[PDB]
Parts: sequence; structure tokens; C-alpha cells
Amino acid sequence: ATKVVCVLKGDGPVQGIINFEQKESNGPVKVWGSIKGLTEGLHGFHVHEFGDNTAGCTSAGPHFNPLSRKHGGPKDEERHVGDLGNVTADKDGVADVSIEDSVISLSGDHCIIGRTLVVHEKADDLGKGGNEESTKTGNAGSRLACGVIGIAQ
Amino acid sequence: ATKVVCVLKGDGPVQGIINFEQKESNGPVKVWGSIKGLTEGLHGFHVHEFGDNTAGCTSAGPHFNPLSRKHGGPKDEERHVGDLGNVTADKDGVADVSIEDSVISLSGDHCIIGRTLVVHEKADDLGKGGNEESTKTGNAGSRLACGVIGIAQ
Ligand SMILES: *[Se]c1ccccc1C(=O)NCc1ccc(OC)cc1
Ligand SMILES: COc1ccc(CNC(=O)c2ccccc2[SeH])cc1
Ligand SMILES: [Zn+2]
Ligand SMILES: [Zn+2]
Ligand SMILES: [Zn+2]
Ligand SMILES: [Zn+2]
Repeated sequence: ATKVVCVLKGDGPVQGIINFEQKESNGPVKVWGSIKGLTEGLHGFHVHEFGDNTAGCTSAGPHFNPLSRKHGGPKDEERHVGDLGNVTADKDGVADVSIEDSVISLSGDHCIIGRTLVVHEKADDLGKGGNEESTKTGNAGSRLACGVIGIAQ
Repeated sequence: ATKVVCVLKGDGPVQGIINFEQKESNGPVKVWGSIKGLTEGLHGFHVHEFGDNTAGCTSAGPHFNPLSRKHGGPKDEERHVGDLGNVTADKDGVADVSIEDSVISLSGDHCIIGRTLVVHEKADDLGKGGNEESTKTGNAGSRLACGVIGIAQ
């Protein structure tokens, strides 16, 4: 029923297209698409609070966290609304994204429309790493590509 | 309150930053910022329906028109919600944008968040141009630059 889309671009080679679809109110959201130009392995994959790309991906601010929780993985109760874990790039540098999530929404206060989707330099340790930054950012490092999340036809 | 923002980019040299602010729910929206790389004169300036940049600015679809009206100027009863008229570039190719509008909103309904702002090749005739296209697009021609309208801090 509701479809939303994000074009990921950055200052380097990373680029992608991510689609979101929600068949019903407060239903699960299907997330799918492709990202290229990545180093092989895990890359943190988050909805950030601001749809502000004025000075590139840094303008997007922290993880989208309307419920003031700590950082976690998508399968954790203790998570930011924006915590979609990691996407995994193969040896060609391509991540084929296929996620279903029950916490993000395309309506209401969990809505991600008008926020920024970010793919990160490093793996998200899903809040299980050895330090304080783990339960804020997951230690996923710099922002390789981002886009504002928009309404699709 | 509410603040939202749009980074305009395209297939060419036009680029801009547009800020929106609404102090009160369903109150007027102040629009301000700057666009560079333009030809001297009028350039149509519209909110388009979809926040979809998948294949560039064409993916944004038609003017944002939730009430199914004909194309007009921002001061007309008879307008699309997305009809913000023209920005004017100086001989230096810079439009300093300064608009106040009571039809677009950042809340309630008529909300432009997650839609696309587009600056056009030609002047918008505000529906007064004397052909059929005037009452749909205002004959403002191709899409020089666009961006998805996002939530700001
Ligand atoms: Se959801 C959300 C989040 C932030 C700002 C606005 C909205 C919203 O609900 N906008 C209305 C809307 C959303 C999606 C679609 O897609 C068919 C249409 C209208
Ligand atoms: C921080 O800015 C925000 C402004 C508005 C909202 C919530 N708005 C909506 O879901 C909505 C739904 C239907 C029609 C119009 C709108 Se604006 C969230 C954040
Ligand atoms: Zn992040
Ligand atoms: Zn987080
Ligand atoms: Zn237009
Ligand atoms: Zn129009």
C-alpha cells in the first residue's frame, strides 16, 4: 500500500537505491535494493534523525530515536527506531539488501519519511562491542552515502 | 516550530539550498535560501508529488496536487498545493529565494515533507499562458535541479 524510496549518494563511489513497502498500518516494512562501491563485509545501515543533507551526510545528525532508547540491532527490543543493522557487501563491492522490519513505519511517530538513510564505513556491532560508543552508534564509523527518504508512487 | 530543508542538485550546474520554517501548526511557511547556475529571469519553482529521485528529477512526477485543482500562481485560489511560482536569477545567475506561503504546510495535511522541490528551465506562466499546458505545468519546461524535502533540526 505505502511505498517510499531512497537514493544513496556520497563524496566517494558508494551509491545505491533502496525501496520500502508497507502493506498495512503499523504492518512490517519490506526493505530491498542494491548498494555498490563498498568494501567487502558488513556496513552499518541506519535511519538518521534529520532529512538534512545541506553539508552532506554529516547534516543528518544521530540515529532516528523518537523513543529515547540505546543503540541495538534490528532484532533487539533495546534499539533506536532507525537501527536496521548491517548490509553485507561481497567481493564485487555489492550489497543486495533484503530486510523486513517491524519497528520502522511509513506512517505515524515511527515514520521514516523525510529522514535520512545512511550506509556506514564499518560494521555496526549492534550495541555488543567493548565500549560506550557501542550503545550510541554501534562503532559503524563514517557516512559513505546517504539520501532523504521520499514518498513513492 | 517545524523546520525542513531541501538540497537542489541535477544533471547540470544548477545547485541550491532551500529552507522552510513554520512557527505554528497550519500557519504560513517561510521559504528562503539560494540557487546558483541559473539563467537571468524567471524559473518555475514547484513542489512535485513524489520524493523519488531514482532516475533523476523526472521520477518526482507532476506538481503536488492533493486537492485535484488546475495549475496557478501562489496567490490564486485555483492552484496546486505545490505551486510556488517563480524564483528570479540575477545576471549573476543567483536567485535569493524569499517566499511566504499559506497553502504548503510542514504539518497536518498539505504536508510537503518527503516530496520533491524542483527548479525549472523556463518561467512559470501561473496558468495564464493561453495553451492547455499552462493549466497543468505553466509551461516551465525541464527540471534543472531537485531534492527531497527533509526534516531539519
Ligand atoms: Se509518514 C510522515 C512522516 C513525516 C512527515 C509526513 C509524513 C506523512 O504521513 N505524510 C503523508 C503521506 C505519506 C505517504 C504517502 O504515500 C502514499 C502519502 C502521504
Ligand atoms: C518533525 O516534523 C514532522 C512533521 C510532521 C510529522 C507527522 N506528519 C504526518 O505524519 C502527516 C500525515 C498525513 C498528512 C500530513 C502529515 Se505532515 C512528523 C514530523
Ligand atoms: Zn549511522
Ligand atoms: Zn542506533
Ligand atoms: Zn515543475
Ligand atoms: Zn502546478
